[PDB]
Amino acid sequence: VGAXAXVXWXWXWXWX
Amino acid sequence: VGAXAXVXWXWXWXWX
Repeated sequence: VGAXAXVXWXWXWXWX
Repeated sequence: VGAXAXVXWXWXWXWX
């Protein structure tokens, strides 16, 4: 949960 | 996977 790759802000799922 | 809370760099599991 956070920034980077996975879920959150950044890349992957959630907000880009 | 990344920075923030969860697994990676930052808080939670992995590297602090």
